[PDB]
Amino acid sequence: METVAAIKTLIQQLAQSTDQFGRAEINDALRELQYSLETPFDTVMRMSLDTCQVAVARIGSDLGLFKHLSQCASPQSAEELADHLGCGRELMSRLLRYMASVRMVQQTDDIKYISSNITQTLAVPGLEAGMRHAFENLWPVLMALPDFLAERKYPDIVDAKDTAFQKAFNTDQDCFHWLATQPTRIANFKVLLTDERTPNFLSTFPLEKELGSWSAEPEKALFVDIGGGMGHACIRLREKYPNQPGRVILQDLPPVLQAAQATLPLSGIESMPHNFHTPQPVQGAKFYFLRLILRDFPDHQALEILQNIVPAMDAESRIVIDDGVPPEKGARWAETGTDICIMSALGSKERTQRQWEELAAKAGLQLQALYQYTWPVVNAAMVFSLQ
Amino acid sequence: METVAAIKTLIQQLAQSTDQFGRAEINDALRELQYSLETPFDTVMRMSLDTCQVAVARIGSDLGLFKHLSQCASPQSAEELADHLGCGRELMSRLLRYMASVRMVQQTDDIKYISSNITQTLAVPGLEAGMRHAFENLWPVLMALPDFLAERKYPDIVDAKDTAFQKAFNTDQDCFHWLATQPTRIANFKVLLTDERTPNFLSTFPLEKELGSWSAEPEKALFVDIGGGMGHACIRLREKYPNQPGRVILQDLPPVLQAAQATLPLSGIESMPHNFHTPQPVQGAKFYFLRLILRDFPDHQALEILQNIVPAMDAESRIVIDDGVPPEKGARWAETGTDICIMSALGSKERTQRQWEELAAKAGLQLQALYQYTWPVVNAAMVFSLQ
Ligand SMILES: Nc1ncnc2c1ncn2[C@@H]1O[C@H](CSCC[C@H](N)C(=O)O)[C@@H](O)[C@H]1O
Ligand SMILES: Nc1ncnc2c1ncn2[C@@H]1O[C@H](CSCC[C@H](N)C(=O)O)[C@@H](O)[C@H]1O
Repeated sequence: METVAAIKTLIQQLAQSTDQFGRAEINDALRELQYSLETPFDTVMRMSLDTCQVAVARIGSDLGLFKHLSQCASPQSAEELADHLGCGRELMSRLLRYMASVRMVQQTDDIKYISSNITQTLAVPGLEAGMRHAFENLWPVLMALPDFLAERKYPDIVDAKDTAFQKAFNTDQDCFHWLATQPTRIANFKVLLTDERTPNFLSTFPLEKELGSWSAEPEKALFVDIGGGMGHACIRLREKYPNQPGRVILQDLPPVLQAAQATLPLSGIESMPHNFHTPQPVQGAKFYFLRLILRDFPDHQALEILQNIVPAMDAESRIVIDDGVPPEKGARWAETGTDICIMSALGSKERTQRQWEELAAKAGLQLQALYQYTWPVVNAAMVFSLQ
Repeated sequence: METVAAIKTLIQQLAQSTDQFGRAEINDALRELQYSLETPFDTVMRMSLDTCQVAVARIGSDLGLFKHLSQCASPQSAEELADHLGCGRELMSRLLRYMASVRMVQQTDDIKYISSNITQTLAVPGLEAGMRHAFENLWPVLMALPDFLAERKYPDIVDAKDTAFQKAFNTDQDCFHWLATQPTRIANFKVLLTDERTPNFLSTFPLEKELGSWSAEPEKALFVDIGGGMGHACIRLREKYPNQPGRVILQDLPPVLQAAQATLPLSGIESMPHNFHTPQPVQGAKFYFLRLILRDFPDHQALEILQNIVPAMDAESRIVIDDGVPPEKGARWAETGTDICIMSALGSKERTQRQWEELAAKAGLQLQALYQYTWPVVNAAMVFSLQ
């Protein structure tokens, strides 16, 4: 139809006219429009069939199809893709036809296949690891959730050792300890840490304003990245503020600190093994940074993590929580869906700004500023001080 | 934003101006636009989180939340819904917040919850049964598909007894025989048959033209509904052509024929137990009707079903296959996703128009006409004759 072509042309022009945050708003609008115009039959057909995307993406990941296709300079038929990757010709054909229908690849007028924007994404190892994480970990969790809540007469999940994860994987350990005994899952989790989300808090964080007259002399610590993974926040800090004095310390576990040495700058950033369930060793640091850490623990354990940092704070010291702050109403699917997943696997929760201040007050902390850096799904850096 | 409000209003006006087929075109365009304007990070987030909808819908079905909410004349807070349904107040709150974000319910400005169009859909027993089927029968099979194809070095699946279904449920039976030994699954499958798809082939089927000078005298059968479920095709046939003489026979298994007696007309439609893997008993009938039947069997078993009907055909007899006919290129997700699901659970396949004629030629049949009645996803009634 000419009308649907006019809609595509029109919405494309509007998307290119705004920024990434305007585009995120448009995508949520297209999603609500789809859900509001589907017939009752289409609704069930949509929920049933969108499950296939994760499973089919995993199949393509196991075959290296997205990586191989991202390096092809010419359209490929189904037969050669099946032969080069070692797959049955008929099986490959049906997979590609499905992928093309959900834009996982692109199909040409002569029934050949090229890469789409989703194909390039699935070839990036950090993002491909996120999709495999969804298939092999959270899917099973999610699938055990409804029968788990029925047997327990629908309780409020508040314990990391009593949630759907235990029934899903037939163990009594929590998700963190159980992961260490699984080598292939640890390997994938390591690749997953190499993906750097963008933008980061430094795009709106007024460092100099929050710094004040704090002095790095003699050799105080400027930035302590507690559970910092590959140290992306540390790296982006030295890049944006290379002249700012003060130590920049990446704290994590020895396994991931060893992996981070490959991509760390030769100087500027210290690697320091630390378990944040234990007292913080660095004293009087300006910023203690927690990005996507406290959302993986229930309120009683997230408080313990904060209670181990408080004894090491000066009056100039600030605890910075970089995490999602969903609104009290009108929350988007990207911040309510994660809330259900971490509840089922970790017994934790997403927290509104109010739930953050209530958790922080129990540690003796007080909110000083809140600097959002994503829209419409809110990721903010919350600056906390003593008193 | 004012911009996203203008898009919603504009597409709503265009949606109400066209028919159901035009709206299906618009929804598919909105989906392609969503997939093409999402950041690489959003793509992974979408596949991860859209999985929750099936799990969350199953939870709401287990609580009767969608049925209860569809009967409320005033907005309900999370606390009152939790108490009436026997659910934890905090657990209910997070569930409603997630449902609201995916339009599974609607949230009000004062944080209360009412029904949406999806809520009414999930309250219809036939559609709720379709969602429960996806959770308990489809989802597991899919979860087992990628590891199944890896162990077998990615073969072409052509056998109903050697697919992901066997690994998913740790049995050696095919899906049909294993289903009979499961009481709760049989009950849900029975409710699933009560949902009537719309429109049906009678919206474009030229009965009088295809009927010709066929005489019902002495007592020939006009319509034989082979595997007809609740007999919806039979009922809509007596309704649209009530004066057309001839017997209208609904054929299925004793379990579902007995369940269909509740909604069958008092007269007009005969119920006849029959197993379509056995020779057809009704002789010289005008139309032998197969709706969504041959889609569930591989080529070797689907042919036997046709080979059992051929011996009962006159020269005037016609076999009518009502099924999906996806195009050779550009197939929509609704007809490629089902192809992957029936491959994984039943070892069968969706068939293009030529693949249908190739299957019918092996039975001695010849395509006479093809009457589409859905767009853009093609469901057609294909009229076959002998020779
Ligand atoms: N007990 C513990 N002590 C210290 N670090 C831990 C820990 N348990 C988990 N972690 C670390 O916490 C990290 C969470 S992933 C978050 C990484 C970083 N905050 C970012 O967003 O870029 C993982 O890298 C993991 O190694
Ligand atoms: N071996 C068999 N013999 C006869 N009917 C069978 C059968 N195996 C399955 N069926 C029936 O075939 C139907 C498939 S779903 C049927 C939907 C219906 N024919 C429609 O037009 O929409 C079920 O009702 C099931 O009971």
